[PDB]
Amino acid sequence: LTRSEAAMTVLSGHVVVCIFGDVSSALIGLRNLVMPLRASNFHYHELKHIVFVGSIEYLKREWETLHNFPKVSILPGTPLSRADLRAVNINLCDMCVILSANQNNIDDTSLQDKECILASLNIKSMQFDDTTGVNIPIITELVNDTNVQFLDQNNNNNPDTELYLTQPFACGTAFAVSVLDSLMSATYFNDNILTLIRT
Amino acid sequence: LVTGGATPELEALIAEENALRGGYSTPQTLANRDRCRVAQLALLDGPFADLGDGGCYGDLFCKALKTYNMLCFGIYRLRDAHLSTPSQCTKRYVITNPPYEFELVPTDLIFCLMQFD
Amino acid sequence: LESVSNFLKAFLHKARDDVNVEIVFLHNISPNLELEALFKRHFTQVEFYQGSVLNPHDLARVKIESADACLILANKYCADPDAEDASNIMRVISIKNYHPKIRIITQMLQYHNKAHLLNIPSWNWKEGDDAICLAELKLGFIAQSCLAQGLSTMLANLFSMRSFIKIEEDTWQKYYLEGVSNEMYTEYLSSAFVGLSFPTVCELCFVKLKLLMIAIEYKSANRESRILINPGNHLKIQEGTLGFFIASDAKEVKRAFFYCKACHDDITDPKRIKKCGCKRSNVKKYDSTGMFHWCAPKEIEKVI
Repeated sequence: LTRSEAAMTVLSGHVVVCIFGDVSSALIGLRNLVMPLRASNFHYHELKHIVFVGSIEYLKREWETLHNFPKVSILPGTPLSRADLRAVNINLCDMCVILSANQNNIDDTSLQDKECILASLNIKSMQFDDTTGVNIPIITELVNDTNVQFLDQNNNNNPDTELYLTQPFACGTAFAVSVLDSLMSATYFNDNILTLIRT
Repeated sequence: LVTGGATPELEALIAEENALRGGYSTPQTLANRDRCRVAQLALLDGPFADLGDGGCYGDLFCKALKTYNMLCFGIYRLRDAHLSTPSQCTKRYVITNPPYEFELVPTDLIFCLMQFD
Repeated sequence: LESVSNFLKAFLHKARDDVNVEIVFLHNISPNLELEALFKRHFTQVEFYQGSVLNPHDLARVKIESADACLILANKYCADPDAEDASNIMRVISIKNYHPKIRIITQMLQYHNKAHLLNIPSWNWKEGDDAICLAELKLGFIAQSCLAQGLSTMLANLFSMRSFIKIEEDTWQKYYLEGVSNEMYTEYLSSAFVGLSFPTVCELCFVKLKLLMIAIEYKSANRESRILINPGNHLKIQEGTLGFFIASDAKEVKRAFFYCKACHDDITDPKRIKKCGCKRSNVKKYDSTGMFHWCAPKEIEKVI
């Protein structure tokens, strides 16, 4: 989809997946994101149109396991572009996903989430004329727990607060990857927990 | 001074689309044109040729400000201007905010803010 | 070592009168021997601590909550300017999150990355937070030198501090130093100048007060404070306007704020003049704003 074509097509009530990929970047396996949204448990009208915003060179690598899905569209570009988000009608989306792709870099420790925080604040700072950017439902993947506290920039909280007490984590806006290690420990303590979570 | 009318709305428009956006001419558009540009004026050929013949800096500053509204930063002057011997060097150095009682070599340039016409 | 050396040689120049402020460096990399030696030379004004401003505990260690300001230096010689700019912006985000009311001066490699600063609501330009855009500023200096040779040298001498030197012999250095002795200052204009045109006030300030008035800050309600360079006859100075001058010293600038004629004589004696108590078809050729020339897009092959 071009910017003009995406703007022309009405695609409200959709799911935007904003990814940061490249030919050198490691594959994140986007199929595991689209499969739960494409379960037969939903009726066809229940299905949410999925639109990807990212580098097309990476999507071509990821496209082999994605073409067999019903309603998936791809808009080449970058998540940090404001016009790209305008065309997608990101103010009308059901959920906007910021994926911490390009993970193969280990630049410093917390600098890995620079792009995710930048894109999140960029979406939050938008204005629309028929609304604001704050009301847009956003889920952002972060790898450092402290970085989560950067999402609610307007609100002030103590630096000593735990990850789970922060507003972005409590509201479900920020997804921290440490929950997977916690799930691993829980699965060690009880094998059924992982089976239930996956099911 | 250096960028030229770096208003925040230009920042916003460049931020939105990462490109400059062409605009239709409007009275407001042509009004935003009226500004001041840095320029260098030569004493010999300009209207103030007489004031270049050793005249004071302040007199020419006042004459430019009163009539043409020209604010003179300073003098861009030949390196060998004070050399009594002839010299073919064309390198010139900068004098910032010269005093009022400054002699003006005829072969000098003046930094100024020229108004738009 | 290079960035610290440049920052220290510009910041800690001997001519500075405001000598009190202490510089505290915070970086996670252990300094090399040359950088340790450089810190040792300025041991009594420069301190170092190992940590990351991303880490809130490290921010608390350097007492950044009570720090006067935070200066963020940029890796100018980096493979990807965008990555460095994003890292610096995220550092700004961390510092603002720890303490929203702190002045931040950050260096930016690319011009288009400054927009992300708007994304931070705690970022305030009016409070004093600014972005030093290296590429924008340098190329603007070079372009304005293309308009007028030596303007870059003029401005560099204006905002920098240089050691005082006396040259007796008649050389071009004499006039160059008489020029560089000046510095660029700003001060509030006196109430006596309200209502006059800019040329009149500039002429009076230059002739009587020996201050070369550069610019005025224009205040309005619908539009924020805007800087005006050499306003013409039509504009009139309002109340409480900031003004940019070029003056030999900072003490010389105050004569603009304390000046009057209701108490000040017609004699050109600035010492005796200054008084503590006084008076009391349809083709588009321009951008959307029209501030720059604009042209229809052309392919690269056309201009090859």
